[PDB]
Amino acid sequence: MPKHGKRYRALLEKVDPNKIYTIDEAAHLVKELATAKFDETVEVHAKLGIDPRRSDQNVRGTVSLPHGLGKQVRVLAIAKGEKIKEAEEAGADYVGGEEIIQKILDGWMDFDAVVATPDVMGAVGSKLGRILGPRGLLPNPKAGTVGFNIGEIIREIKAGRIEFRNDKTGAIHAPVGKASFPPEKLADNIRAFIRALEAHKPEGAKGTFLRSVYVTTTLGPSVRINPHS
RNA sequence: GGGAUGCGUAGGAUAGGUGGGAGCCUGUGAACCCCCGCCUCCGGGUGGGGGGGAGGCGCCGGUGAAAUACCACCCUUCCC
Ligand SMILES: OC[C@H]1O[C@@](CO)(O[C@H]2O[C@H](CO)[C@@H](O)[C@H](O)[C@H]2O)[C@@H](O)[C@@H]1O
Repeated sequence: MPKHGKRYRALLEKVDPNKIYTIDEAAHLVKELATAKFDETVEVHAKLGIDPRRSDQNVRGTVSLPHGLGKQVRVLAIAKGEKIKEAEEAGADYVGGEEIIQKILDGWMDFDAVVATPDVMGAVGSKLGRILGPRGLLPNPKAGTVGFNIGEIIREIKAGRIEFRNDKTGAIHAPVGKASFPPEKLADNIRAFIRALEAHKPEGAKGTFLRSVYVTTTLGPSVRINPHS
């Protein structure tokens, strides 16, 4: 009946809204802000000094988190020839060709990432572009999700190679681990995401790039942080 | 500083963006009834209050370009 439940209201008292925390402080506090009945994902949020309306100020990139995402990633790989066996033995959850394209086309969605070899991307683009596109699941050499080293790509994605892309309002968000992680490992992951983010600052972007940065848990409150700590 | 606002069509119906998400809320009072302010696309929405006394919400499915609880950073148009 209030705006929040007693669980959440108990967490809110544990943060200081006026304080900008160091990354090390946030990394250590995060265990206290995670009281859901599952292992909560830790998230980093940044309000960016860009104009999201212009293409040359988009922020899009990937980063390999030093200590991963802390969760299984079901990877569907679309390949042909010897690469099918490569994808299989590299541990992709699903490996198919023409027929798996068909299956996705009819609304099968039970996977977390899609990767593909180049020599199948023609078909994947035309047929699946419409259905994976507006969900960001379409494989693409930009995101490291397309290549003939399909084995290596599957292992990199299982190891928590994330993509990040600002939203139309000028904010950006990413998962960076689990609240059960050791704090130093969380800190490593946070700093790595911030590092990758800053490396994608647009040349013509005006003013401070990271206008604000926050760390939070899946169902908990947030703490504002100093990205340069 | 504080508080509102977000509805083509289809779809429970009022779906602003993205990210997180498989759980969330509830005798620390669910459903439901009633009163008031605000907002309204006139469907309802939202905030508070008076009662009530045990169940709600999400997920899956379905519709859809997008799916919904809960949580985070934001944006639009406004008010005190
Ligand atoms: O998106 C697939 C993956 O995400 C989860 C939550 O982590 O489900 C989310 O995405 C679904 C696909 O649209 C939504 O329907 C669902 O409501 C949302 O939580 C997982 O359940 C799923 O494996």
